[PDB]
Amino acid sequence: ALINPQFPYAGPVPIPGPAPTETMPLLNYRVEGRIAGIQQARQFMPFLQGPHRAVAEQTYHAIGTGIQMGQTFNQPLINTQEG
Amino acid sequence: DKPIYTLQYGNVGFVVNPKTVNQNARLLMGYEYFTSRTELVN
Repeated sequence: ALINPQFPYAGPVPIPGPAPTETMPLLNYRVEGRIAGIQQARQFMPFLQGPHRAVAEQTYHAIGTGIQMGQTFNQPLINTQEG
Repeated sequence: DKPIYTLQYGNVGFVVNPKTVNQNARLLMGYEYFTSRTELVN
């Protein structure tokens, strides 16, 4: 702010002001609020809580069976070298 | 350099003594002057 003498800035907005209204009042709000609809315990989703496999491992079962059977052919006898 | 300053009204006057005066004659005066005022505030 600058004040300049001799033209000085009025020393106030004075008493000639026009009170325009008495509408100043905010009427307090008084209220009762009830949000009470029956609630049912459940919601349907496509899927909740699953941690789906991105790849599975290979998996398997097992079997064996049979017996011990055989047809054989042997090497001929040979002269013994030494000993 | 030395402005005409009377304290008294009319102590000093500007004079013209005319030789010939026609109908509707008049003097049109023009002045340059300094003059205050009642107060100065800081």
